[PDB]
Amino acid sequence: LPKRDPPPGVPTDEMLLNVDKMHDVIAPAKLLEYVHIGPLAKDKEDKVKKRYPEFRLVNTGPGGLSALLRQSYAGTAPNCCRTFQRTHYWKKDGKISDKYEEGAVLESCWPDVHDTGKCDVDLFDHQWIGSAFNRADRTVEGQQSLINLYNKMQTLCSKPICESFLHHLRAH
Amino acid sequence: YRLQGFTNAGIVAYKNIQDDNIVFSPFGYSFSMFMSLLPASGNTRIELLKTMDLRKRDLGPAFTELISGLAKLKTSKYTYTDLTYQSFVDNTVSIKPSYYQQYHRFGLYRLNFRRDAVNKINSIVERRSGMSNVVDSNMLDNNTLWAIINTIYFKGIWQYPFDMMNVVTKLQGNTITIDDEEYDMVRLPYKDANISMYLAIGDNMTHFTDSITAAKLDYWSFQLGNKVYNLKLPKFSIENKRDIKSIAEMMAPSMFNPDNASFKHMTRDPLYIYKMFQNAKIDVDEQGTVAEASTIMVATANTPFVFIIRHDITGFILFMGKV
Amino acid sequence: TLNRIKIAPGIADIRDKYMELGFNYPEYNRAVKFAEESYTYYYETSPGEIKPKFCLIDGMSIDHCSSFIVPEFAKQYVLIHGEPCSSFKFRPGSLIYYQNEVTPEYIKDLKHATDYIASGQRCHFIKKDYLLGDSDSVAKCCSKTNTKHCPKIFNNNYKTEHCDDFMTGFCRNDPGNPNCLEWLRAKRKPAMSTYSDICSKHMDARYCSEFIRIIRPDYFTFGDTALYVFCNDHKGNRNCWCANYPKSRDRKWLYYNQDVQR
Amino acid sequence: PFPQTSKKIGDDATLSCNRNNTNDYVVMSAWYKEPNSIILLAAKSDVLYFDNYTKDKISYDSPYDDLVTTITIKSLTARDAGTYVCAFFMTSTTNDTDKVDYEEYSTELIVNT
Ligand SMILES: *[C@@H]1O[C@H](CO)[C@@H](O[C@@H]2O[C@H](CO)[C@@H](O[C@@H]3O[C@H](CO[C@H]4O[C@H](CO[C@H]5O[C@H](CO)[C@@H](O)[C@H](O)[C@@H]5O)[C@@H](O)[C@H](O)[C@@H]4O)[C@@H](O)[C@H](O)[C@@H]3O)[C@H](O)[C@H]2NC(C)=O)[C@H](O)[C@H]1NC(C)=O
Ligand SMILES: *[C@@H]1O[C@H](CO[C@@H]2O[C@@H](C)[C@@H](O)[C@@H](O)[C@@H]2O)[C@@H](O)[C@H](O)[C@H]1NC(C)=O
Ligand SMILES: *[C@@H]1O[C@H](CO)[C@@H](O)[C@H](O)[C@H]1NC(C)=O
Ligand SMILES: *[C@@H]1O[C@H](CO)[C@@H](O)[C@H](O)[C@H]1NC(C)=O
Repeated sequence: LPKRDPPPGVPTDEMLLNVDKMHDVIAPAKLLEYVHIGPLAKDKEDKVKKRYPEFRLVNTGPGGLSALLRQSYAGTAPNCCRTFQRTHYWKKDGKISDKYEEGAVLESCWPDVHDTGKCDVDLFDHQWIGSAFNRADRTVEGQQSLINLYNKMQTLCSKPICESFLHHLRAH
Repeated sequence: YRLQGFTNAGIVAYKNIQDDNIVFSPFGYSFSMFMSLLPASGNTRIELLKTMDLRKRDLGPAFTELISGLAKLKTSKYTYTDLTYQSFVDNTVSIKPSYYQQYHRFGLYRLNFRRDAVNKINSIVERRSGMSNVVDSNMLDNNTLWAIINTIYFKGIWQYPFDMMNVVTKLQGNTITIDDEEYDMVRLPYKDANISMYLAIGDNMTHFTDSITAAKLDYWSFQLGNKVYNLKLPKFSIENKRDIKSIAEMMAPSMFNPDNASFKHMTRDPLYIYKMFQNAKIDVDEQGTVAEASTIMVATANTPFVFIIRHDITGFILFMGKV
Repeated sequence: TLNRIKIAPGIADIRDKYMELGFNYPEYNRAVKFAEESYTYYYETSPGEIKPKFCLIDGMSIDHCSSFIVPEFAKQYVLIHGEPCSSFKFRPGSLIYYQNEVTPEYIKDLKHATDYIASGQRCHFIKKDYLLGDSDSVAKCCSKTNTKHCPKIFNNNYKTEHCDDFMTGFCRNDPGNPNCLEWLRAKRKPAMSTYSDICSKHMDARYCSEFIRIIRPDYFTFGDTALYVFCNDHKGNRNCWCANYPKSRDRKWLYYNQDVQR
Repeated sequence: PFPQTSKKIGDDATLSCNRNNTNDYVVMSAWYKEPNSIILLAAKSDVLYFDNYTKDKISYDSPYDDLVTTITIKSLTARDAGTYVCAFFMTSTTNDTDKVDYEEYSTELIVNT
């Protein structure tokens, strides 16, 4: 009975890739994108699934080699549309933040959300008014709500935000 | 999961040939017989499953490896492969609504057998592949209600360029002893692929062609070993056309029987087949090899050297014959 | 059980070996067609994939079959679930091919009764773009200083917004890098909003001049308001009182209206 | 009734599908164009191209996920702008049985300047 030993393996960078220290890379990701990571076992699966309710974990290859697939991408308007910079904020003991912290659930915001108009209704009750001409998304849902907001603003101003709208209404 | 016995069915179909002008095409013949399992049901379904040792749970996944093999044969442009399929169903046939979208884009084109049916078969063959006139005038009579067609085309180019043409080249060659017999099989590989053309010279071709099998041909494709050789090969052209009916009643007899035809999935009304025919071809040139074949399954219609074409790893036995 | 041991090496390929599995029972007497591996596969097996002779085994380290690929090009390859392959328990990584009268059912009864066959899937590499390292590597090649060794999706001259997040802060600390201007040409709103705050803190620098010339035509409102704020408390500027709050070389300190009428 | 996922000029026209029953085993997945074109057929990680199609125009960017098949057509063209015919040729493997299940979810993509 012959016996042979496998030759010394070359550990590629895939095997040393870590799920932690990646939260400045995992958070930037679009829909249906497979952000490759290292072997993710069940030790971290529950905490990463709560931290990422927007991702369904799927098995890619052998040895638990997986990657978090983002299927939904929703922007919670109570924070995102008012704080323009925050494209991904956390929720630590019921408080919004800007740096990554342990345990805090991670939530990002819909890309170019001002080209979508999700928070137009919330903003109704300089920043978002300038997104009027950037409405190149051409979405059927977005356009109807856009003209709804335009007509409402026109009438309510006719009868600070309204004052600025007069200045924006030059060639918008 | 295993297209193991699928190639052997075509190999056996070559075995029952008693002639001296052979371009037989095992892959073309086997493809139509195995994939005809779709409309078969009842008694006909069980008999074909017994044939190729397919357990009835294994149907399904068999189609998957076939697809992987068909794609794997295309890995370059200088040397590639092709394969198409097409069937025929008459208007008067009561097609189940399930089939008319389950496999609508595969085939099952509707037509009428009584209005220039030969031309109807003609117009679809040349679009699917490079065949020219696989049909013949006497193919159809008053009881025709069904049809089916297969196709293969080939193109290859040698590995070592050519230099009765004698070439001095480093190559793999040895001597084989089947049973008290001596042949010197010489492998002639192709370029940028993993397919080739083989050679063998001898006297008693009966002792050689009676044991040709994809299983044993691997055992002969490796005993060849690299060493300087010097071989001679001519340019020629071979041809063959024959019949398959008399060698088919042992495998699936009830498909021909109008009484035992249990085809209850495509249609409910009875339907049966009569015969089948085959037309094979091969050409030889200096740069490489050219090969071609087709198949029809319808109502009506010394010291030489042998050539064999074989893929290296998959095992799909392409056209074989003698010169 | 097994008695025959003939490895039967070939001539065509030293990898091609033929283990003659001759068991006691006459029908259990078959010579298999397997092969081993001793190469360095710097070349390609099939278009877009690599198929070595190493039949990987479940429950074993995945580092085994990454040895045989040559490095400094293996940084583009990832693994997948391969087709079910069978190995030898005495020959870890041996790959047995299906041919002859050998059948999966026959070997399945062989391995189930006596375990000389190790189940698993064949090692199977897939080519894609490069992969990414850590946060420091995000700092390095997204800043267009080492435009190698990281995915082209990051090196695509600021085309996609994945590395927007970090170099926002890097440009806030230092607008010195000209690569920041290239990222300003990427035509994105969050980048403009963040750096224009830096511009509203220090306006005399020339970096603010081409900021007006690059991204401002797309978004006039945010830049104009931020520029208006800077001169409110910083009135020492000698060009921000011309038709502005404290009431033709550079238009960086003016709205879009003033230049068109002139 | 699936909403029409629309993209822009020459970008990732990432279409998608979805099955209903998880325990049923997929035998094959194909991508057609209405009514009969078969843009490309695929199975596992191996793609069988039809007529005039290669890796330059369509790839298979879900080869290690079995829940949903997706395509990533690059360099979108007006010829590529048409109805798409998803396909999940289905079978059950609990025990021995005769059954087929053709599930289709046709989706449209529209390109414009
Ligand atoms: C089945 O048949 C195929 C052919 O159909 C066989 O593959 C051929 O193998 C031979 C011998 O190894 C090759 O011939 C030689 O290949 C060289 C051409 O370049 C090769 O290497 C490149 C390596 O590039 C690396 O880096 C680039 C980035 O710069 C990456 O993209 C790559 O992935 C690599 O990391 C490859 O890009 C390139 O495709 C080739 O592999 C060269 O030395 C010679 O000119 C010569 O052609 C041949 O090219 C292979 N392929 C083809 C299509 O012909 C295969 O072995 C067979 N399978 C078996 C026997 O099991
Ligand atoms: C070629 O030789 C054949 C030898 O007989 C065959 O092989 C032996 C070992 C036995 O298995 C026997 O039953 C086989 O038939 C002859 O039969 C054959 O006629 C020879 N060919 C010609 C053309 O004469
Ligand atoms: C198919 O999906 C429908 C819609 O949710 C559901 O009612 C039904 O149970 C599903 N069928 C299954 C799970 O077999
Ligand atoms: C299903 O039934 C078949 C016999 O019809 C049996 O072989 C198989 O093991 C069964 N499967 C399960 C999961 O019980």
